[PDB]
Amino acid sequence: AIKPDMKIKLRMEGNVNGHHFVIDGDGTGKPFEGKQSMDLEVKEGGPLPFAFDILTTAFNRVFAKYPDNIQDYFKQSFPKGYSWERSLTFEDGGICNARNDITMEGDTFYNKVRFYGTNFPANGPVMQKKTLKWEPSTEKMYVRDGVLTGDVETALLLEGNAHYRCDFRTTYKAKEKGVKLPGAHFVDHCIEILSHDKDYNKVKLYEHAVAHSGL
Repeated sequence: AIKPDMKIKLRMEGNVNGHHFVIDGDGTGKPFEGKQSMDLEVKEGGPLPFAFDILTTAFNRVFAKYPDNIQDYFKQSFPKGYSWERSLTFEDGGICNARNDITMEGDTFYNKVRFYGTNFPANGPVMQKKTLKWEPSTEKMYVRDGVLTGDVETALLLEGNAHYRCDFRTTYKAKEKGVKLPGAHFVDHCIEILSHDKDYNKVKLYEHAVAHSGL
């Protein structure tokens, strides 16, 4: 069902601290290598009055290198596809809820992303655009009450030698009942903005992910 080379199409609608936006994306990826890259364009609501870095994890764990000895819930979820819901809890009270419904049509993944942020202090690094990047992290994958859950404790690097900490919890659901849940495992991941324009209206985003058993 999943080819070595797949295309990505995206539309995100969202609101952060009452600021509405629409962002489209177009990319490609190698699902078996665990690599994806995409071109994002802000279509409505630009220039965004907050840190683009808070959105970038919302922009598909199908693009993760799974070893033979871990059940790949994401590749086995196609062709019908899967959804996730995610909460982002920042150390200064900032909260985001994001969701993605992922479908496949031929060689293309379609992504319907919704992203809601609130409670970002006006004086903080998100609304003042002081963020520099996400630090690489390990996602803890396990089952909670019959649902595949993933946790991440990570941080944004800020200007001036500081980190801004964020906890992610993500729930994953296949559309097909019957897709067996995997055992617990880890996903190492790195996400980078490769290029941007002045106000992050156009952004090239890269993500690489590798699943492992912690050895």
